[PDB]
Amino acid sequence: AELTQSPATLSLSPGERATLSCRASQSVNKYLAWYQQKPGQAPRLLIYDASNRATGIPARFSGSGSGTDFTLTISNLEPEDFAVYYCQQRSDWVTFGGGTKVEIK
Amino acid sequence: EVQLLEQSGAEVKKPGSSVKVSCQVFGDTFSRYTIQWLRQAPGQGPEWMGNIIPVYNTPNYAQKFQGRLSITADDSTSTAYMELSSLRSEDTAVYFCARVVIPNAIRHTMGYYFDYWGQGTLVTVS
Repeated sequence: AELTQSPATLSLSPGERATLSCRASQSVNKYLAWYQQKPGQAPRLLIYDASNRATGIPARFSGSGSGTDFTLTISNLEPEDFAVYYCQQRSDWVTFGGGTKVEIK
Repeated sequence: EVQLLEQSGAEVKKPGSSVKVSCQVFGDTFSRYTIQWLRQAPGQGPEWMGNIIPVYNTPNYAQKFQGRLSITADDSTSTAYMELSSLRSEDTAVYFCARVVIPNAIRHTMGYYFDYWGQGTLVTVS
């Protein structure tokens, strides 16, 4: 099962809303996680099972979608939110997308 | 179950050689079945490499590394080990040990999410 992340780069300003898309090659139902990776650091789980926030994750991070169309929303962007975000599916073993670099301008 | 995964330092290696990455797990309870290995090539997303399967208590590796990957764990020192052999320049990546999230239901060919990760270990192949 393959994951396509769009856009490759998403440049926004603080306070703006980030809409990240993850598309699955086959249906993965709700078995999708989203991670944040700040540079030189390891991924941090943000969302699991498409929409559930992980422990200590701000409300501004919201997950949505099912089957093949999934979305990570970072409403009210904060400068610290600049990272590459990855989606990972667990339905057909383990695969991650290519990342979306979120730049803060 | 709040843990801390600490990895070994960055290695620079010559092609055709082998690298051994370690991963010290601190806190809670060590489980060799929960700590798994992944890698992240530059500009790429993470990629699962292997784990030690429960019941069988046997290491299991992704097709790509099968034949040249060796995963072990020492329950006494709560340390997970990884060893990648016949190093190719394409093996240039940051190697991660990560702990799994236990699913409410584990089914046919389903996998895991990863909550805690080690800092990563850059392995640079010449």
